[PDB]
Amino acid sequence: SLSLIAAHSHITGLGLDENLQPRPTSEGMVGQLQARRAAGVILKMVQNGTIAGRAVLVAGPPSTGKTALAMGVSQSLGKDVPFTAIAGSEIFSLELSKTEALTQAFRKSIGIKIKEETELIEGEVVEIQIDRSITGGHKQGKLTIKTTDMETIYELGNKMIDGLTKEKVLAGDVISIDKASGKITKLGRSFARSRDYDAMGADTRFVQCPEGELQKRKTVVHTVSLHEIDVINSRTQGFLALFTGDTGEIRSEVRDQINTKVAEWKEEGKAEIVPGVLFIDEVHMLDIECFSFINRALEDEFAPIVMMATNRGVSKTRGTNYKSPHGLPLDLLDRSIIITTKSYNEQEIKTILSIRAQEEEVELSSDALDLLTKTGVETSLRYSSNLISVAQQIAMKRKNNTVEVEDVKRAYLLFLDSARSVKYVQENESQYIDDQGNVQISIAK
Amino acid sequence: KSLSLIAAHSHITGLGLDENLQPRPTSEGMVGQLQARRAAGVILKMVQNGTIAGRAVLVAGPPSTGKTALAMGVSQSLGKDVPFTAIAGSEIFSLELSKTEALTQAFRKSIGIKIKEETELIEGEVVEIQIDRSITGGHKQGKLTIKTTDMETIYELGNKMIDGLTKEKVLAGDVISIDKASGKITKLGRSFARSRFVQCPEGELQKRKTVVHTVSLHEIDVINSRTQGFLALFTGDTGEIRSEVRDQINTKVAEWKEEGKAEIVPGVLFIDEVHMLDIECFSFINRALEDEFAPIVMMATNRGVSKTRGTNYKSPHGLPLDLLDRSIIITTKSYNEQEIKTILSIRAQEEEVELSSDALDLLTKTGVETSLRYSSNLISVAQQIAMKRKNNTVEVEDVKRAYLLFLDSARSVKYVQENESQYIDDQGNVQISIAK
Amino acid sequence: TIEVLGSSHVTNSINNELFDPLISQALSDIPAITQYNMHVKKGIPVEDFPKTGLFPEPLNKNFSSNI
Amino acid sequence: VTRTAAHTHIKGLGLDESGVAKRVEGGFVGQIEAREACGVIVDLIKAKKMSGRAILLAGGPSTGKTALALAISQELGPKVPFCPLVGSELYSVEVKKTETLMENFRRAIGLRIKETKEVYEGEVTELTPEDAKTISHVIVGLKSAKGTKTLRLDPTIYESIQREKVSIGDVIYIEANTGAVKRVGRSDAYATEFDLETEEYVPLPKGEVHKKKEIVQDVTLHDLDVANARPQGGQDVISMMGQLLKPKKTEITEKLRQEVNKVVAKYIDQGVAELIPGVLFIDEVNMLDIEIFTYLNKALESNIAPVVVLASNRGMTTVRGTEDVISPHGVPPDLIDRLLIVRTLPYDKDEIRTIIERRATVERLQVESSALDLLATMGTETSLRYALQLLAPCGILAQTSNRKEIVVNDVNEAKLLFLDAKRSTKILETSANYL
Amino acid sequence: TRTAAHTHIKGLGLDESGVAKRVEGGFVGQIEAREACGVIVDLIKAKKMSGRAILLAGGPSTGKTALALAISQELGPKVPFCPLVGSELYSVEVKKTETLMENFRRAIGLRIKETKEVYEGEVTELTPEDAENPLGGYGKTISHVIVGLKSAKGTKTLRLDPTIYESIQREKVSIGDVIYIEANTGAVKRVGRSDAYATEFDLETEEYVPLPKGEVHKKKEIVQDVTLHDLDVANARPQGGQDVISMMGQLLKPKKTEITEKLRQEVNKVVAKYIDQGVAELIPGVLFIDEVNMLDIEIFTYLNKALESNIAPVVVLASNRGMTTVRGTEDVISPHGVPPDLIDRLLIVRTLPYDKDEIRTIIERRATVERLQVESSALDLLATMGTETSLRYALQLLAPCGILAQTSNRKEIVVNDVNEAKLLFLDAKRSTKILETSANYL
Ligand SMILES: Nc1ncnc2c1ncn2[C@@H]1O[C@H](COP(=O)(O)OP(=O)(O)O)[C@@H](O)[C@H]1O
Ligand SMILES: Nc1ncnc2c1ncn2[C@@H]1O[C@H](COP(=O)(O)OP(=O)(O)O)[C@@H](O)[C@H]1O
Ligand SMILES: Nc1ncnc2c1ncn2[C@@H]1O[C@H](COP(=O)(O)OP(=O)(O)O)[C@@H](O)[C@H]1O
Ligand SMILES: Nc1ncnc2c1ncn2[C@@H]1O[C@H](COP(=O)(O)OP(=O)(O)O)[C@@H](O)[C@H]1O
Repeated sequence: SLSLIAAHSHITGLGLDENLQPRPTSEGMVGQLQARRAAGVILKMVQNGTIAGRAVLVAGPPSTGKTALAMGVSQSLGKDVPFTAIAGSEIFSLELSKTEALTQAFRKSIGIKIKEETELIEGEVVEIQIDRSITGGHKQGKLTIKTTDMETIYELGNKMIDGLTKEKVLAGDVISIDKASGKITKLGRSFARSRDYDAMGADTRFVQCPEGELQKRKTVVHTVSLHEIDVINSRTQGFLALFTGDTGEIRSEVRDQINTKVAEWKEEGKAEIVPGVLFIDEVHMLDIECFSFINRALEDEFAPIVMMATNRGVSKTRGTNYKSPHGLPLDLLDRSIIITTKSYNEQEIKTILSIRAQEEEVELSSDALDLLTKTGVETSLRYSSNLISVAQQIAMKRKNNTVEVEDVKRAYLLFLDSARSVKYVQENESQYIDDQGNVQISIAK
Repeated sequence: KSLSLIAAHSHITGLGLDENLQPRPTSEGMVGQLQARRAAGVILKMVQNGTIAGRAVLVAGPPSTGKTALAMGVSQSLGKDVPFTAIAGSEIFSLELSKTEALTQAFRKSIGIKIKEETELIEGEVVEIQIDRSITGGHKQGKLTIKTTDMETIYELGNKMIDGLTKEKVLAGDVISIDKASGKITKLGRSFARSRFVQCPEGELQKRKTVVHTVSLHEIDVINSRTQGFLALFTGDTGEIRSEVRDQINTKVAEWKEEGKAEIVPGVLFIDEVHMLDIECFSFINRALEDEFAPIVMMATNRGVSKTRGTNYKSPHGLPLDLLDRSIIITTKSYNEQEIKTILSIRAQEEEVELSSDALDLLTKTGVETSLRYSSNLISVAQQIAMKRKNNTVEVEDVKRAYLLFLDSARSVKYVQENESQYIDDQGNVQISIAK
Repeated sequence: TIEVLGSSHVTNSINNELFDPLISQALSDIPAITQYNMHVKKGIPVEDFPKTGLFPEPLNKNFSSNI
Repeated sequence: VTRTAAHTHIKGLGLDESGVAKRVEGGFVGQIEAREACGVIVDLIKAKKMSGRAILLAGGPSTGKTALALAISQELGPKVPFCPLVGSELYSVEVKKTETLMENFRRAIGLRIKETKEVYEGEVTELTPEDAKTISHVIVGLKSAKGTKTLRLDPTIYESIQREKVSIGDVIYIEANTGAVKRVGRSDAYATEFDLETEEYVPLPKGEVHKKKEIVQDVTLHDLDVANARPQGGQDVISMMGQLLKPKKTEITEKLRQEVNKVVAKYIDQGVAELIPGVLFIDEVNMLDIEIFTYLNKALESNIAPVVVLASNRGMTTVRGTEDVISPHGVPPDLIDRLLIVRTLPYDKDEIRTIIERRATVERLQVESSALDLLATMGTETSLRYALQLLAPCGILAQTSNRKEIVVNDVNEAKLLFLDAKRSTKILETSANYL
Repeated sequence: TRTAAHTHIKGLGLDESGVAKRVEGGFVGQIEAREACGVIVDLIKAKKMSGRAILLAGGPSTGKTALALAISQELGPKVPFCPLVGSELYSVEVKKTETLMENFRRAIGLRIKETKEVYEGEVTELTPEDAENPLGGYGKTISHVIVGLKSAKGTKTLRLDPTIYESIQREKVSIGDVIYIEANTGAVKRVGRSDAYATEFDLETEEYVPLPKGEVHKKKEIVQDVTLHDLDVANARPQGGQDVISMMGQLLKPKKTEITEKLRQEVNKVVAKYIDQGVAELIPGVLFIDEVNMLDIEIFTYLNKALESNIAPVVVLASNRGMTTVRGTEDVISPHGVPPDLIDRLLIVRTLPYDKDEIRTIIERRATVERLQVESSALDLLATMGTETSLRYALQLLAPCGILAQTSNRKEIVVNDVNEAKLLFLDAKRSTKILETSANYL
């Protein structure tokens, strides 16, 4: 697969009951009962879908579980619901305004759901017979398609003849034709003719011969966010702008016609509206203009639920020269509700370390787990989390499979935390370059 | 080739040294500065040996004391076929390229690949061309009687040679060179036939010549990147060449070097006024100096304990101490009266100016009083003042008239400080009126 | 002009890039008697012609040349 | 012959099977604990299981941080990707710095692909196409010095054959898997049809017509990202002239990254592809802005992020982009909490002498012992780097007087010509007009 | 049904020829500002003046944006209304002056009417009739083209030009398809195929529009509503052309450009020429800018220039600052972040804060819009909560109360649910007290 063991991959959903009551340890989350209950309330707000434009703020000290709670919300949200998780530094672009980047991030988080039916005729072409009239204005086509089980004869129109003359099939290629829409594709060449032409070439590919029933019926569901429609209706060939990001400040008229037409599509009954969540991690470093645009853009009907995370105290706001709580102005803090996380104790740190050791497939002893719990009490939690992973390798170099206290002590001595590094820098300040660019290179005076 | 009127360092043809790298008192247009010239000769031997890479040399001293002259002497004594990239400090603050990308291009412009190849040519003198053509132009027949001063021959020509001779019309009496593989025909001119003008070639018609190509690494980087062609070598919009094609070129160059198909020549990258670079440029140079494909970087500066750009503290020579740890420093000194007189005599012989002896003593006195460059600039104005009164030799009063007409720095500062009420100060206050 | 001594492939590729027949046909037009020879005398339909006449019109007759 | 530039005496970490460092081994002198920690990190990277792990190694200047990073890259081998970077390279004028950081993050994850090369090459002796205005197939006959071989070809390759202007008697090159057709030129058997021709004449190939070869392709994830994110479109195989409108870099969306990940995850399960994570090394990390420092926290939490190795030589220093954030090593405390710090200690006199002797050995110079003591004393007095960079002028000055060996007088002469930073500062202070 | 912070207000709620009543149209209180906004609405409906500016000022959570949206609802949907934020003018493609001028021209509308004479329906016959004396060296010289059309309850045979048959051949018009011919231009277009010719082939791509209703020939009067900015961006960009530049720019990124004053002058003079003909009506509208303190003094200076124009619409500005420095200046102290040059050119409407009964009534209306049922004692405790902390905090704490009531399988909010929502979700003041009384980087 293409996923390694991430920072928090043990979190699979939010560990709640049916009455929104959090279990002490379930679904990878340990502790934080009030924050998990509030996140369950916000999850029920998203799943209800009748409300729009609400702002919560997860405030706490570092290494407490704000982005862990956001990951739990994203995992318990389920599929086909848009969840757009960005950081604070992503909106500063050189060819897009901050307002336009925030508009695209807002409209990436609300989608529409469209159901459609497919009647597929997928098979290998045997023989195409083209009949031309004397006048030549109308043409007929005898198509011989086949599977491994049955084959039949189909009648074609002139538009079939034109569409098969383009991307021309050579009597032994695998195609698939739709009946309701007339979609035409060339999947490739069969493996029965793989030893025919002695050199394949540039623009060919080999597929298996399709088997089973030749006719198939399938209902498929598509979820398209409003940003995709905004990009597509802005150019001639717009999917290249969807995959390359060169959209470049899409205008407002196309946005309001897309809003009007999606309201008309909801009223007709073709499509339905799926609201989602926009998560902004480390929200404290946005400009004051972005905050102005945010608290004006939270008042629209086509607005998702915005989850913002920060860990600053009373700090200055970028773009101004004064300090504010959480690095956010009071106008934005008026239109918000705050979930506050609390620091852990010995038992919760021990349980989180046990879960992270189980997830990384690392076996520990009781004494090593107690020593790592004491280290995570004194130092932070992520230091012990990294200490587990390096102590596993130190264990495996000894031809031993379980991590002992000697390995934890060796990993503690080899790698330093913040406080010991600060002490060693401050005791030996002459050997480092200070703020004025002074350094004693030589060891002799 | 290489048109040039007169430069400020055009009298310098190289470092004046013996076989033991000892400096002569006066050789190849360079006088004085014995230790600096010896150190630059050792640096020249470093470049000529080519077995070491990524060594940084700093040339620091007072202004107008032989720094750019030393760099020009090193570049002249290097000779041709060895890359030498001389840039200024303000040339990398671009609008379409980042500073690190411009520095990377300036670094990779100074390492060359030497490739020897052989090609065969037909250089001769056309005696007679016979062309047989049809009505519709289907089949063409051609006879070509062509010769040198040594042989004579007749060639049957195919259809594509007929087309290549009709285009770029070759007549009898011409001297042409034909490449058989590519079909490129070049008219060298007309022969000596009064009945331009070149000499009829000698020897064999079909010659085989070996040519040597020196291609910089930046040229192969531009060519191998498929998004732009070779015209970006001339138009200049290379535009942030990626590192993957740099890795491919760095592997393929060593692959050619191991197989013996090509050779490595290193060059010199000279950065004049290095103190105008930013701190992010120095941090890039600190890691770019440790590559195998890194030239020898010579930097020239004249600042002393100034502010490093991009920071708020002061550093020696305008450079941070981690960069200065990675460098060895050549220091220049101020000039005496005799060396100033010799430099002014050399500049007098360079600009075809005839000088009297007492005028030379006056120029030396006003050179050790004010500046070397001021006396080096007066010496051509005084020649025009001499030619106004119709005599060839510049006399004393000819120097005095130019001294009276054209001012220097100190007299201008004195007159400005005397009459500062008539000029615009820092605060923007001026007085234009004369009365009251 | 880029020259490589001792190879005809570079000359063929350079002559293909400088005088690409699709683009050079797009920036010009077919003569009328030639078009009559293609369509009527040779049976080639109209839609099978190469695309021609994509050059933008100048402002005047005086603005069409530097001479 | 051989080029030495401040390195290449470093061959590795010089550890044994139990991971304990030898004193002088692999070109490394001293520095036991940092080498052991780097060996543990190398083993963790070779375990190929964890994503987003980070390491910062800190110490004074001229202590061995970049040498340890290069020793890690040499210990991993050339198969594992390794992306070196400086902190000033993240500031570009075409895209934002976060896009450059994400591109350098995805440049360190590689894929190994098993591929086959099949080549036909020889003289064209028969070129017969057959239809059923539309050709059906072409029979091409090839001949080399070991014999002939006939092939059938599709009209697609026939169009490229006709585009290459291939006639009877030309030596061609056909790749079976890709369909690429290359023309070499006419043969020497047809060199006498005219006295003068524009065609180049090549001899017949000596080997067989059919050649098969097993090859291994290494492709990073950024290559697959940039192969699909071309804004102008695809390019031809051969193009000496560039496109008329300049294609610049663009902010690649995450949808393309997800689809590339889907394709790679499909290809891995069939056994065609093998995934190899690598190392992103960033030297001089104190040049990073606070916005890049914030985006690094999000980028380290992804599922495919490689192992990042940082280095810094600062003390308690204000973070760039901020006013009053004093933090160790110029790194904000948010990122330091996700880091593991390895300390680097300075050297004593005997290790400086051993390093000078080791560098003099690899530069093929012979130094007298009394000159080596003077060089060690100079290295302790001013700098180790100043003593290391004065070896080549000493060699040149010894070669000047026809000697293959360094004497003390050469060291004194090279000290007289070239100055260090301290004596330059002393000349700077007691000067009149700008030195 | 989606509710988002608004849509409980339906206009201002004034009566005719008089003043605002106490509660009407979703508004509680704010009588004088509602009367002033109604006077401004009547002035806009008078359709005479140009470039009048209204700045409405007050504290946070007072109702400035609600008053602007009430003005927009009171005008109706046919009058243009351009909402804007002061941070939107900073673009990295074009200068902010051009963005302000584009948003100025977006707020003026043109109503045009036209008559179309069409012939549409399924083709019955298509015969190019030959001439009596054909010319030599040619083939099938055509004198006219006979086309028969069929629709719902009407068939009619036509007699056409010789020229249109070329367009019939280029548009690939066969028998049985549905065509559309306007009178003065010709220009037959193929709208599709009839549904009676759908099931003779198993596979096809062409769509099947059914037979059109009404007669084959009917003159229809259409009415189209555009803006001046649409005309500017339509005349500035080229039409469908055969040059390579037009097709190359259509496949590239639509980069915004500096529209010249000459194009605007030509557009205004041709619009005035067609207005004087009696065909076009000009409808000025409202340009609304929220949080105008984000503008710097350059945009303020260009606003001073552009408000004295001949065509400029009514601009409504909103701000909530007091004595504040203007952005882009270091020492200019100004009310509401607006320089005195612009302050002298507008009229200021002051908005006042609320009291406890108005807070309770607003909470009652926002509860009855969100389809919620609140107990009376819980309503009084929520009104006390809104008095103590904020009106917006009391409004935003309604949906967690409804969710917690639903989780206990009840349909009514009680005191315990609002206490649980108090304990779960914090406000700004208690979070600030938590930040101040902690020293762990909180
Ligand atoms: N309740 C929890 N259960 C399990 N793991 C947790 C919990 N809270 C925090 N963690 C772990 O702590 C690590 C760092 O915490 P993080 O979520 O980054 O806090 P913050 O976002 O405040 O920095 C994460 O890898 C996460 O797995
Ligand atoms: N040793 C020398 N021999 C000849 N000319 C010299 C010498 N030193 C200096 N000059 C002259 O003095 C002038 C100043 O030299 P230069 O090094 O360019 O100034 P700076 O030291 O400010 O860079 C030059 O024009 C050069 O011709
Ligand atoms: N333990 C060691 N053994 C041998 N050479 C060393 C050792 N440590 C450092 N060096 C040499 O000293 C120099 C220090 O350079 P570098 O490590 O890049 O400086 P910094 O640590 O400031 O980045 C390198 O050229 C390296 O070859
Ligand atoms: N007079 C009023 N009647 C009913 N609701 C009001 C009134 N004034 C304000 N509100 C409500 O207060 C909320 C916020 O007010 P808002 O218009 O944002 O004030 P401001 O624009 O000054 O911040 C809106 O959702 C609105 O519904």
